Amino acid sequence: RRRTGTYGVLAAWRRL
Amino acid sequence: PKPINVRVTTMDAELEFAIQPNTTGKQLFDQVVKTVGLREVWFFGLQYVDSKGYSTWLKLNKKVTQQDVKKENPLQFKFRAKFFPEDVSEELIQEITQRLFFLQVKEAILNDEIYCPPETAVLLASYAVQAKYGDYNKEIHKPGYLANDRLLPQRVLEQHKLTKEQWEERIQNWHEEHRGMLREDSMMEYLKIAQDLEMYGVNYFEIKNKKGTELWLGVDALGLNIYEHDDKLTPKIGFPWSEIRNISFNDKKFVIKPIDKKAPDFVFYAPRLRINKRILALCMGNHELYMRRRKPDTIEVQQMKAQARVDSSGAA
Repeated sequence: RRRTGTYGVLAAWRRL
Repeated sequence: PKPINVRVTTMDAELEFAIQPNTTGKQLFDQVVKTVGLREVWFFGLQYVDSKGYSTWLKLNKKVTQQDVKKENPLQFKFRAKFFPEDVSEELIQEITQRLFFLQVKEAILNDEIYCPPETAVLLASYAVQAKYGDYNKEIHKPGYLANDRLLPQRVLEQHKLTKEQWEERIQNWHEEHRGMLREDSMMEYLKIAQDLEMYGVNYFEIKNKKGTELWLGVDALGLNIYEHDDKLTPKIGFPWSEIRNISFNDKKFVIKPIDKKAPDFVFYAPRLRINKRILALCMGNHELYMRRRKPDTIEVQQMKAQARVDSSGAA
């Protein structure tokens, strides 16, 4: 029951 | 179960039919995609209006009727480009993709949704005429051939004092110089000029800051930008993917956490929670493709670019 959301832009780089 | 009337429209088509009441958005999508022979599906989506008068994008995971879809007969949908490439030249591989981007972008420029200066608008117009009529022929394209065509943005015709036939002469003069240009080339040249326009490929959201001043949030292929309410061309503050560590929302509050640990978080307010949810989804969808195009082309893509190399060759 959370009316929030978050996305880790920096962290998404699975390029490594 | 009683069937539901759906009507997905392409920029140059109309697809009426019915599906299962408990069908996902991806099933409708995968259907529209195949019926049309589109393979570069990653740039597209199905746009619809809801119960609050908003034009969002159908969620592929959920059922069609569950996500707030304005109830009517038939259920109106629109197959449109949702994501815009960074460079139209090397990213729009097939002809059907290019054609659909061309028509949507041209439609948007003509409707004044994307600003275009007068000279550039005329140059764009001639590429559109070259693409519709083909090579200019003095014998077949007799004066007045462009009188039934909507060529310029309504706002450039108003800001510029020229008769109807004068504007048509300006475009005609440019058309003549495009001789030899194939339809595919003409649409691409159009998109090449259109992609450099300030408002092209930007998703605008009406927001306000902590104080209360009305602003604009723009989401595009490169990141987020905040605009002053009366100026949607020049961002007052920019947020490229490389300068954003985190993006998130809390009810009506959206927060952009910068990479520079010495800079303050940028905070803005959306009219509703659904807006912030859609803002984050788009940002994630754009960042996803931003990452995707920086990783080696899929076997599928490599093959399409190889197929287009052939369809452009004039050798036996």
